[PDB]
Amino acid sequence: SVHDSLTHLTLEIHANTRSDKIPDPAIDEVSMIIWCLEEETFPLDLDIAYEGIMIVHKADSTFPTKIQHCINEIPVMFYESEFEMFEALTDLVLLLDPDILSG
Amino acid sequence: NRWVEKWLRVYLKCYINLILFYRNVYPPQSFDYTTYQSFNLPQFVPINRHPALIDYIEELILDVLSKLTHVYRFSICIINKKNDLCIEKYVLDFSELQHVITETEVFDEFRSSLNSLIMHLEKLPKVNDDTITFEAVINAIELELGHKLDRNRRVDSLEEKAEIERDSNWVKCQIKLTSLVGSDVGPLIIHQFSEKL
Amino acid sequence: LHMDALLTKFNEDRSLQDENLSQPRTRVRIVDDNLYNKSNPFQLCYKKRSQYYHIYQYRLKTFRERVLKECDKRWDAGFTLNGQLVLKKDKVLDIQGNQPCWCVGSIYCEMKYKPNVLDEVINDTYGAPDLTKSYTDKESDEIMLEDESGRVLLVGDFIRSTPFITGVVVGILGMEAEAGTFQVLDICYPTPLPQNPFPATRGKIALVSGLNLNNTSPDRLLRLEILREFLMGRINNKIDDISLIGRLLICGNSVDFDIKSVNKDELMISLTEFSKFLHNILPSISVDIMPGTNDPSDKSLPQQPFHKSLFDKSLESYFNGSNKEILNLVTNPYEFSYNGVDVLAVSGKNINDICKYVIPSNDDDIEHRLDLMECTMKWQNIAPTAPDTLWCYPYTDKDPFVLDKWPHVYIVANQPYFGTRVVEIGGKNIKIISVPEFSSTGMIILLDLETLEAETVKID
Repeated sequence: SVHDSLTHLTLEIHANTRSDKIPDPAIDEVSMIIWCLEEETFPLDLDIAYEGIMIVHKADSTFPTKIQHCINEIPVMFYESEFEMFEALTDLVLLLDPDILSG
Repeated sequence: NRWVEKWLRVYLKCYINLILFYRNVYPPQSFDYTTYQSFNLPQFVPINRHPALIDYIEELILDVLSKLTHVYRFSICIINKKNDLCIEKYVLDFSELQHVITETEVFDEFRSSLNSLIMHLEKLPKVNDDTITFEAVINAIELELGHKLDRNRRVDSLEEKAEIERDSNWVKCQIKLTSLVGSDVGPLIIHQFSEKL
Repeated sequence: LHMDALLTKFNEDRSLQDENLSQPRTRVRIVDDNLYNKSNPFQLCYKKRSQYYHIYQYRLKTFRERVLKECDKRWDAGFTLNGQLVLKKDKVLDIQGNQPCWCVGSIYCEMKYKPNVLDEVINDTYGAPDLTKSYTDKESDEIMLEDESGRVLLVGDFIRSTPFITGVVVGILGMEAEAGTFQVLDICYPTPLPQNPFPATRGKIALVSGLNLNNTSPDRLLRLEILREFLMGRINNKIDDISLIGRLLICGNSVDFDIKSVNKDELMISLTEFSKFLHNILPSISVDIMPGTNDPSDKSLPQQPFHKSLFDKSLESYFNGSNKEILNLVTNPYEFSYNGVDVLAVSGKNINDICKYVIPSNDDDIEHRLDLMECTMKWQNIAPTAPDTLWCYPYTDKDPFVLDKWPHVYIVANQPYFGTRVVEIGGKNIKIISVPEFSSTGMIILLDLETLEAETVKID
């Protein structure tokens, strides 16, 4: 009935490398942002689906629909650059306000 | 001894298998009609599929073939356990054994002998389970077992151990006779006999 | 009546005529013209020996071109619907509107694997994970059309009463109703292949499969001897009707063992047991040997013939290369031109592997196998399941399993039951025949060459 635990959150990151060079944060860019929320501890039951996938796309008119139809379970949001993706991730973190970050 | 060893081996194997099957000494469900038991058998005979009985009969036949140089008679006894009395006696003669070709002819002779044995066994009444067991008796010409351990038999390989365990596994001991057809081939001159009551 | 009465009525009334034994009746001559002509299609080089993707691409391109030609021949311009006009679309993402359209694209379904084969393979991998978790972790039953640009849920009623397997190219034409789900009104199939003309004295062919001569089943040898005596004209005694069987066709499964635990002795014994039967049947009726899935040959579909060895030394007179019409060892698939009649025979590994899966749609009976065979004949693809049936490097730029000429009779073996079906596709005529095993219910199929009528012969 009352909250007696801590919220939990995780995140994964995929980056495109060049012939399996162990992608480095100095020259390799991020392409996908996958996060999951533990629905067991989370309170207030908001409309967030406890999951989300963010994919960058410079915009050709078929990739977003293809990914949406391939997923068909979790809503996917697209952005035009990595800075917008980071801003959206920060906004999501501020909206949910998790007390624990994992990885 | 070059090729008659395997032929006599498979003949004794089929003999023991048919004797054990047709006399209900073991459950028939444990037997299966086959043709290969590590050796090409001349007929679809019912061979058991139990490990202990397998190497039991294997060692028995090996000892018999090793002692064949002095054995002239091999008998398989069938006795009851409630009373140590011989009920059936199946004799296999080895008169001179024609000791020191056309394997198909040897297989045909063995098949004829096994068919005669099956025909003879089919006329006997049904035998019940529950301790109707079997034994083994042999008759040699001139030999003495059970006395090779007078020097502690210091072993060095597997052949000496096998010889010792074979010479030490024997103990000395002391109606309607029905003859059957044997093997009239040159190298394998074998005769067959049988006893009842 | 008793058996004695029938014996006294039959044996005493024996004619004992026509058995001259000096001027015997000659068997009807039946020659397979495909023996030495050219272009053995399924004959590959074992020394030559992933290429699966390369094959997939060529197959998809050929199928797409054929489907496009069929659409041009059927859905050509001016083929208006009831109220709306019909249109064409190049990409799968282009069909979005209240108008009907026709498009080409592959079909994608679930096609789950059977649980029996799952544990059967699991028991021989030395520490594999629970494959049952791979199917149960996911939340299934839906048919979609992929055209390299997207997927659309093909909801409808005409798809329900039709069998499908992933990888088939279909040119269905429909129209969306309320979402990204395209309906279906008609279903298109690729263009019909050219078929040789049926020829206008005539003999029959005996087809037998599923012998499975093993060292444990003795009833198989008795049935084999009975079949050898009946084909020799000694049992039926009607030489006027038995002499019409020109040759016998062994489709597969002559020797059955478990390759896990076998030695050279058992295989040699089984081959010599077969060799006898062969030596008794050869000088009376020709024979056509075909391998199978449990035969000592390759496990893939295009199996080479067994060998020149693995038979008795007394058969060396037949393996001299000159007497080929008497005994012919051929690959697993073959298109025999028996006196101008083109018949295709397969060991049945394709249908058995297709049935080895569990598809959660399309609503093991005789009708199901017949429908699967009809679909295989229509799709012009003998092997629908590539990795389970086909092996690496099957061909270069020209797959043999894709049908190029429709035959007259499609013969499949190694099936539990027997049946026949005459299908009409594009004005053509194909007769599918299901050959059962000879071990259990050892029926003999007699196929005529004058009217394509198949008869059965039971042996107990």
